[PDB]
Amino acid sequence: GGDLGIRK
Amino acid sequence: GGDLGIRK
Amino acid sequence: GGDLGIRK
Amino acid sequence: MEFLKRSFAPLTEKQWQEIDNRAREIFKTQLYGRKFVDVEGPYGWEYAAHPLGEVEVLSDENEVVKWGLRKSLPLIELRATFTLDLWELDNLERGKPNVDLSSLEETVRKVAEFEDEVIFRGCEKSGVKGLLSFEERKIECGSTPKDLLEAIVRALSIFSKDGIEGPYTLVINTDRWINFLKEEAGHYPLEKRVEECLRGGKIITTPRIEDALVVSERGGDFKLILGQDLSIGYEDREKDAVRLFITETFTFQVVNPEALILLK
Amino acid sequence: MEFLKRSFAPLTEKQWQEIDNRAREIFKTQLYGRKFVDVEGPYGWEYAAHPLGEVEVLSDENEVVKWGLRKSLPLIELRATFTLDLWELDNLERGKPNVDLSSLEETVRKVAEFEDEVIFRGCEKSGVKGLLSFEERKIECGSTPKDLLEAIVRALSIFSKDGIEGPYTLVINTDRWINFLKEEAGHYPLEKRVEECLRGGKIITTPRIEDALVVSERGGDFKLILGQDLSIGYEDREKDAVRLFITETFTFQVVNPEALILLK
Amino acid sequence: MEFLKRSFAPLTEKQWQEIDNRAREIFKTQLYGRKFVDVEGPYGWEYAAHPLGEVEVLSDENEVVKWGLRKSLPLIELRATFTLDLWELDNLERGKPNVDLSSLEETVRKVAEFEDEVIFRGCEKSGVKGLLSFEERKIECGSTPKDLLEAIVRALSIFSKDGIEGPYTLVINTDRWINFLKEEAGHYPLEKRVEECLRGGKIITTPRIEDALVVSERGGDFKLILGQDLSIGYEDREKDAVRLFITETFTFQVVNPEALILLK
Repeated sequence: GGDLGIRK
Repeated sequence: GGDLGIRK
Repeated sequence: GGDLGIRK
Repeated sequence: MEFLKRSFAPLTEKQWQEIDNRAREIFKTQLYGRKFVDVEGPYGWEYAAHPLGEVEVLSDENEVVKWGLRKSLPLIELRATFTLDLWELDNLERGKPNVDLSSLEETVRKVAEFEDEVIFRGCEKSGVKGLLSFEERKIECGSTPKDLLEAIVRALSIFSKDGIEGPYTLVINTDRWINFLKEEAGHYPLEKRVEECLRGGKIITTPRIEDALVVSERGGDFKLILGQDLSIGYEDREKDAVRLFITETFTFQVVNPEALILLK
Repeated sequence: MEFLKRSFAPLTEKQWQEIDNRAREIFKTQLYGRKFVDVEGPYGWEYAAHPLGEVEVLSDENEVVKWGLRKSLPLIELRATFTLDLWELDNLERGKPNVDLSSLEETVRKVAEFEDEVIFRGCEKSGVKGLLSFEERKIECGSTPKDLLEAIVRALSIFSKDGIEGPYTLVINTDRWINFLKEEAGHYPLEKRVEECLRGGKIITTPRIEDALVVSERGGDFKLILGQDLSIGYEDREKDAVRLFITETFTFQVVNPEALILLK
Repeated sequence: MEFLKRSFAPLTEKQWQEIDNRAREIFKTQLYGRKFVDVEGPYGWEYAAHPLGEVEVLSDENEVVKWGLRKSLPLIELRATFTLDLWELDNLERGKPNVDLSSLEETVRKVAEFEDEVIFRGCEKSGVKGLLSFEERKIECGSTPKDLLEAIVRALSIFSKDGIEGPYTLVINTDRWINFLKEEAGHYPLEKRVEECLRGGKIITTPRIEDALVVSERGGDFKLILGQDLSIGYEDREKDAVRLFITETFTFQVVNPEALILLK
């Protein structure tokens, strides 16, 4: 798959 | 409640 | 896969 | 639905549902739009715009982080208020079978007219291209019974070359159909010959367009997109009357225009 | 099927099958050939020729080991390439309902036209005698409604004496049929009178022939012989577009010509 | 996620995740925006606009069916392409520990800068009012250590009268903080005196603003609204290099501005 996944 | 509910 | 699949 | 603050209206059970049923009866036969396009189930009172699925480039090649906006299609909220006489609806409880709610009947029809307008020509203001604006899908049609049959079959043939096929439907001006029924007066029913040349299709007469229209109801070509479907709520009380209203939230898009053919 | 190197095209699931479905919808109503001939299930991507079942004598009585070749009927491979805008099919994923793939729509139709051509007149180059080349099975027909009915019943009678009987079908020029529908304007539906005089047969209008045609769909008289059926594959990537194609492998033979009647 | 057509890039497992990790490392410390606002979990690649929850009246009292549009807040899509040397990433497989992907490092940072720009001043074009555009929430601040402490406590007091209270945070220009650290050179750590006057708050130095900023991270006052979160995909192959990219889909709104205090 893909995405990257950051989020604070 | 509410609404009316039509949709063909 | 592939193909398309028509035939009457 | 909590927001149409219906619980706060000075109205009985019998009263509320008597109002509801009246409006339901009219909308059912007067929302000519919905008789042949499909509806996309209520997305919710707060749905604000339906995504169109494109970008709006807004950057030079001078910028490294190129970017744009996502085209959406904002929904119209409408709100048609009207007044009903309290000491008259009270009469429903005294026994009165027909209560005088013509105030409502009209309001309903006007909301109906509204929606059809947007389905048929659209609000440019809202970004929706109506049905009749699709010029490329216009063909010429006569005025004889024979000229109509001809039109139909030529239409069914434009569809045939686009792969477009559902059941086929004839939308048609009410008075125009009275006129075709003039010359086809008891030789053989026009109704059945049109329905035959449509391959088992149906015919909808309507006072919302002036000419004629042919679509396939194979589905997924004419989305009416509902947010909050047609509902009735309560606004306020004016001494000896009640002010209710009629809200809706919606938009519309012609997806596959090739399922559409306009006439003369 | 592995060779249509589809896995190597820069396309999503949604994307591939959205391309496939579009082509399938058109092929279904535009392969007029298949609507009434029968198809011989896919023999395989490598099937090279369909045996005709004769010998080609090639020896004098001067030779002792007499001999010849076996007449076969080599299949046509066709390959119709076309281009689609990548950063536009990408839009399918952004949400866009109708993606602009008219580049494909046309290519499909042209492949359709091609096959019909071979079924109706054949490639002399490939050894296939088309449908209309069977002169011996031509009869004269008028231009009235009445003249057609006449034709039909006379046809049903040429069959009757060859033992040929299935359901019967009327293949007929699209415009020609609009013309017979002129004089038969609401006395009684031509549709049903033709279907009746055909003994419950059907009627196919088509822009592939200029006159008319009558066959029995009893089967096994008009073999369309498929090797690899109509498929879509991937050829290459042109910077900002994709080059897909449409392949097929086939031939055609009219087995029992007496199941065929040509018109005026 | 299928659309970032990553499977089609000529890269190994090791390679892909080596690229990913590098970008993740940078984004984590360079997305100064997200260090103190909250994020609204990915709504999906096709989310087009975030509802604002208002109507845009568009009708006279001349019309009976009054109506308007629903204010939404369209999301920016951004796409920052960049190139990497293939025969160099190949080296990762040969054993090479640090592979030269500075081409990527920069692109990442530029995307980072972009987002912060929108959080901090907004694109007028997109409809988002940046953080610093809230003039009513500006107060004057000195340049001594003592002048800062003063600012803080006066701020904590404007919050106190709006009911606004979370843990409190100091966003502050990197260089400006070096300067306050000049006069507070080993009498007692400024770090701790600020954190104390903030009531256990934290301090974020940043090169994204020139002055200072105070917020409460109590939450739900500064929504960064994500559609598809920051991802890497594959665009194409340029002979001996690969063109990847960095997409995102988002917008931003300052909900409760009273959780915000700007400085000198």
